[PDB]
Amino acid sequence: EVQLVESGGGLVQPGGSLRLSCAASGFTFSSHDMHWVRQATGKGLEWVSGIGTAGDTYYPDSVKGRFTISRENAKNSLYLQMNSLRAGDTAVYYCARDRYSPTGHYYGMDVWGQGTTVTVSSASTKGPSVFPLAPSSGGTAALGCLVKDYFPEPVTVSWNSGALTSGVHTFPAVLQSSGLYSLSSVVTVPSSSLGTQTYICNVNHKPSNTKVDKRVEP
Amino acid sequence: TDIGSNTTVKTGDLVTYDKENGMHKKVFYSFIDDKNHNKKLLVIRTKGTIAGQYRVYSEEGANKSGLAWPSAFKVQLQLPDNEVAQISDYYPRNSIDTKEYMSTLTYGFNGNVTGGANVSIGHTLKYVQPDFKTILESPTDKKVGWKVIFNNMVNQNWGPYDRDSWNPVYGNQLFMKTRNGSMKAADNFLDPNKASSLLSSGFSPDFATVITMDRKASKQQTNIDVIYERVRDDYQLHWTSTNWKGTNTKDKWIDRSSERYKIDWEKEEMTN
Amino acid sequence: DIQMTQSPSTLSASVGDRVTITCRASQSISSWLAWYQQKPGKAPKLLIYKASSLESGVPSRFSGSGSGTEFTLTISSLQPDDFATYYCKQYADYWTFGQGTKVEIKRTVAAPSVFIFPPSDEQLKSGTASVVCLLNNFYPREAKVQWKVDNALQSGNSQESVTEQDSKDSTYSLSSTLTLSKADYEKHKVYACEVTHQGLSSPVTKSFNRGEC
Repeated sequence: EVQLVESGGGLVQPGGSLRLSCAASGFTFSSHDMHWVRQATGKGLEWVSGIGTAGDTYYPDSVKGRFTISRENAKNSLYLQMNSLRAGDTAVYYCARDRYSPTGHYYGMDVWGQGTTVTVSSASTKGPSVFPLAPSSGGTAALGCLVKDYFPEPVTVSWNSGALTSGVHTFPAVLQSSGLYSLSSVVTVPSSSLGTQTYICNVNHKPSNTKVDKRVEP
Repeated sequence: TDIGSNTTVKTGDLVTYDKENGMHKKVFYSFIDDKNHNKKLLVIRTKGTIAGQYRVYSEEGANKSGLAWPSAFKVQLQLPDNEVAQISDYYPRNSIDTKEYMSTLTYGFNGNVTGGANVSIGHTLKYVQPDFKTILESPTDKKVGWKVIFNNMVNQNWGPYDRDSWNPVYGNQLFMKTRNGSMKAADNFLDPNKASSLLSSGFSPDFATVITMDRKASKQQTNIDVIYERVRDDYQLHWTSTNWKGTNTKDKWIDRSSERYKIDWEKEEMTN
Repeated sequence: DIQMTQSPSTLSASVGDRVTITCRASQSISSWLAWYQQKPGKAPKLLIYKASSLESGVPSRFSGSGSGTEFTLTISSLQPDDFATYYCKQYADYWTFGQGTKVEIKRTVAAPSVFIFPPSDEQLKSGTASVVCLLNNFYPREAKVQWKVDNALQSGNSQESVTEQDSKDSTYSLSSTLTLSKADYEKHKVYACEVTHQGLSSPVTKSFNRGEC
């Protein structure tokens, strides 16, 4: 089976450097052009750099002079050296293989990896403050948790351990101007269950070993 | 009394050089008069050479230049519609993918020509088409044709390219000499002695077509047009500022050399 | 520096529909254009090359057309598997992707339920104060949320966040969060969230007073 596996990447200060790599398996690596392509959260695919089967390298202006792509056929592996990183370079970075016909007709990027995330930022790793969003009632009722000021992604949120997974909406995080992420998680429930049934939101942030359980009450 | 075949074969040649189209038409003709058959055959063998004429055609400055090169060679025979005579066989009979074609043509006795009990007519067809194919153009009883079209070519141990190859950086690399050479564009084309000889020297057809005529026909004089064609592409090279990039424009020029020949079935002659 | 613009950016359709996406280049690219499909948290799949040629795996309901500057992708009879994002990519001169076009699921208009949540007492002890407006389970995605504190409309001191189509009911939900300093928060009586949406015959307002809270 044909496969590509990216690795490397994680937090980097703006101005800093970092090195992605891609292990290729199940085909003759040396005989394909290869690419890096990136995608920032919520945004489109952006071509980042390419390398020909002969080791000739190709770059768009957005990264020219900052990134270098490389090849090492003996180790069936592709590399990306990223220098002078900036907030704008924050994204998931994929590895992709070109395929051609026997007579040099170009089909396209035929096979892709799973990606590896790069985050470029001044923010120091920090666990979230968690505040309740107390319910008033309106037929049914809404309640939630405000998961505020954490870095980097992700946080996981659950309700009553595994138990309450119906009517739940955990919103996509937002990068505040401070450099930290904020998010809310909400549920709707019967207004009749508010005086009886207890609601705890369980927030977990691995990058800081922060774990928090929060009682939401009227 | 005579127990041999009862067939005679009369063979001649018409040769014309068309200077302007770089074509050396060499036509052999052979009348087959099997006196035991109500019809009378003619074999027209089309040989000669269509020059390739692989040459720098255009130069827009140091940074752009176009190269005219031969993408196909054609030979076509056509009887007019009012003519009584008909096409009854042709060679090759079908497309040909091998690098060489060869067939020895014999007469098998009932207006039949094949490629023991046979009359040799003295024709062994032979030609070569390195990097090209032969396609037979829909034959009828008044028209037949072969086209010998470009198909495929390695370029200095780089992957076969063809007329539609595309690379997002170098474009079509068919006759690209170098990707980054600092020569001018007119100097950056592949030396033609690295490609098929069809591009440099050219193509030497060797096709045959057999025409039949009823003896009982008041008009015993047939006209026929023979066309030799060369179709050229325009392979362009330009500097992108960090490398050479090639483009190929299909079928931009067609050079065509036509002649009407007069067939006299009583004299068994064919004149220019 | 060949720009590629796809359009529309979002389109909604139901199964069976015949959808068409358009891609435009800022200069000629002949027929050197490809199309990709991408789904959430997965890698793209190649669909079409040379503007109309189908990649081997790909179902024949996909098809493409165009030359020069304008190109279209067309799904003759949309299937459940086809709701996704689609990207065109030029390869006449290096590689450039278009911005993408999301093909979403069409369903009937549905009004949001609107809840408002005052800032927690814990957060107030901190220093900032965050007031949250939730619009829950609505269609279509267009909605306006205005913040009013003592009836003064509010400058950009609030952020919104939106879910993708719920897998169960194909609706969206949205949060809008208004962040103030405790200083400012304590300076005004009434806080109100004003919502406007096709499924509501008038703007709904949810509000509260700091006083008795």
